[PDB]
Amino acid sequence: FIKKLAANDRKTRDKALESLQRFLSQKKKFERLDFLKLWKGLFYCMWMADKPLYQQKLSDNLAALVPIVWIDNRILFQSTFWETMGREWTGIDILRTDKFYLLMRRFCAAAFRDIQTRSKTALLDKVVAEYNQMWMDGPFNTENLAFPNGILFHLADIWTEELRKVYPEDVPKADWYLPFDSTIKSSHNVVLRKTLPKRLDRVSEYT
Amino acid sequence: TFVSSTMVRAAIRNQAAQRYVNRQESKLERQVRAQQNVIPEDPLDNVFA
Amino acid sequence: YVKTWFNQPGRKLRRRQARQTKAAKIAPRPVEAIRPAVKPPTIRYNMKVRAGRGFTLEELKAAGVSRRVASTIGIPVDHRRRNRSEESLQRNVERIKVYLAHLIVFPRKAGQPKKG
Amino acid sequence: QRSKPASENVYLKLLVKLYRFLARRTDSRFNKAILKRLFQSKTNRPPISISKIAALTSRKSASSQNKTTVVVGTVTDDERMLTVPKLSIAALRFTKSARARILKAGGEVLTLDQLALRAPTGSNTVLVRGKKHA
RNA sequence: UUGAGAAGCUCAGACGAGUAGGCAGGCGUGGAGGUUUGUGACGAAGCCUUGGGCGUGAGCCUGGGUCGAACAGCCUCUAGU
RNA sequence: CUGCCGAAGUUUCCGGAUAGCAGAAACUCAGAUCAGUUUUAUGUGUAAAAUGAGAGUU
RNA sequence: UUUCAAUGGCCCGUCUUGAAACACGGACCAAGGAGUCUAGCAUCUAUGCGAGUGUUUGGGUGAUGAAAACCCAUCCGCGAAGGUGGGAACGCCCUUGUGGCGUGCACCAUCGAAGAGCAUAGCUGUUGGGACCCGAAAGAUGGUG
Repeated sequence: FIKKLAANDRKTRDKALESLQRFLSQKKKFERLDFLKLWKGLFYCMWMADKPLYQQKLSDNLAALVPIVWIDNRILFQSTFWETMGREWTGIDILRTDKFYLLMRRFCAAAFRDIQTRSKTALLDKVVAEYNQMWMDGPFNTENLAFPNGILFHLADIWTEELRKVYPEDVPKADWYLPFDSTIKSSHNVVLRKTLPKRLDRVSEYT
Repeated sequence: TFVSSTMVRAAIRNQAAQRYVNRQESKLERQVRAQQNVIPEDPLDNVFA
Repeated sequence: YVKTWFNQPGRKLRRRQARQTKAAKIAPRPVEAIRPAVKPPTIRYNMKVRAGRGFTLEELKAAGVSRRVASTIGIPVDHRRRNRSEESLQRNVERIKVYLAHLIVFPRKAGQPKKG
Repeated sequence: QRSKPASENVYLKLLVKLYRFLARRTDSRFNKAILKRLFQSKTNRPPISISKIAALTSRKSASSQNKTTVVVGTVTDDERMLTVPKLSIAALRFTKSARARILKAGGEVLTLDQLALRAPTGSNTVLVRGKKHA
């Protein structure tokens, strides 16, 4: 599984994805470590995606990998990606950062879509708070300084922008913006705190 | 009135004798820390290996 | 009067080649004879252990090898060294005993006159 | 006077290339100071021990919080002290003994490039130096 | 606006004697590892010539005549330079 | 071969150690000190205004 | 390019001398021709490692030069044996700026009593070594007529 994802020819990297189709639909609990090992494989699957048309079709394929995971470990799958993109964000190079920006753009939009789906089953405030707890121990955690701000500025830039796309008609009241309000409050990176609102597009009309 | 001139000759010998044993101890003490002060395995680097 | 070390790689290879002809002449036996363990005779290194010249006569008799045959199965003799500490007798007797454990001895044909 | 390093560590001519831009395009004195010290000779950049760094952050009132110590030069360890505290450090070089000791018990080590992407303006960083006398 | 050999490109102002001496950048010779998938009997090297050029300069490139078997530019190494 | 900086040419003690001039580095300051400067005024010196220049160290 | 016309310009190097005067050296052309090689010391810089550091005495090894490269055993050398203020940098502000509140490196004042080397290469300096090159009667040993 893992080795073939980072293969040196697309005809074999592609075949790893639909072989991952059944694997991610397994009805058993996956530890965080297994997802981190998987996501490295997937992170390097996107790393060498050459053509711009292809490398933006794969992002949509990878974003679509979220709802097919079991409902229990869908949060863990999202959490590992934000961890496995934060640590290797410094490794990327200018020509390869135009696709992980979009890839992060796709996934951050897929997180909202799952909330819309889970809103039909459970209470909106319950699931959103659980997702908000995912941002608390991940990218928006004040305890670890290892997280780059380039993702955090990106997330703020496209936070509300993909909130409108997920909810064309209207967004209900919820703590959508809580992760930022919990970062511009007590984050110890004073430059990130200082310049986060200037790039956010927060509106309180519905919140 | 002090020892002898050839009895201060041994003063180097009681100074130099504890050289070899000190140096050997420094070799094993450095190695002992080397076993202690090593980086963990990084369990994510066996994905491809 | 100046010396140059240009033959340093020449001399090392000459020594290796000199070892290989010795191994050719004496196949089964090792190129080197066994040496005992002794302690340097100074307050600076007295806690060390190194090699000696050969095994003293108390080291041979205690181990169970006569002094005459010892010269023939490769065990060397030092008439000058003596055993003052039993730990020096012990470290070198067991050094002989482990050697005689791994020592294959080739029989030699012997004259057998018809009478006696 | 000094406006080009005497070094030929090719990666130090890339580090300077990053802090020449930062120094002239930001208003912080941390960058103008960092760039100057990337020009200094090996003699003028003393090793700064781990214990000396451990004392500086945990000095007087302590209250280390999570400030990052930054030094241009090596950070050699100090086996004479057993318990190293949690530390975030940025330096040109570490020693394999020191870098393991920081990593094993506490925070993390950084190079000058990882500090810059976190605190380009020198945001909440302690800039230390080793004892020059030697 | 393309002007990232960032060791680049660009803008402004003042200045310019020189021994002893201090600092810096270069030119040239023989040979050495790399390189130009380099040049050469359709003429190498050399040589002469009021041929043409290049550089403040050390020096360099080229035309013609002789000539006949080797030679060079570039990055470093090196010295009986 | 070109480019930059460029003295001293002598005090002072005593063949010298100093110094000085020139540099080369490291420092701390222009909200600080200065000047082969000139005034003001107190008793030619000294002390405190202008004119200029960033000045001082190791 | 040769030549002419007008304006000009005391032979070069050394040494001497403030300066010249000088006295020297120079018939002409080609080639040869003089801070080099090395051990020691100190300095500056560059590199590797850093409370360490240094494979090349030697051993292991090296099938395509094998005097290279590559690897490490036992030594060994050289190292290793607290307050006050001024201060670099940063944060908090807040009449903002101004500044204050701080935290205070290197270091300096003060009161006082949390090692930075080792090895290689270069540069300049210095001491030896034939010592930048050339030039003073030698003297001594041993021979010749």
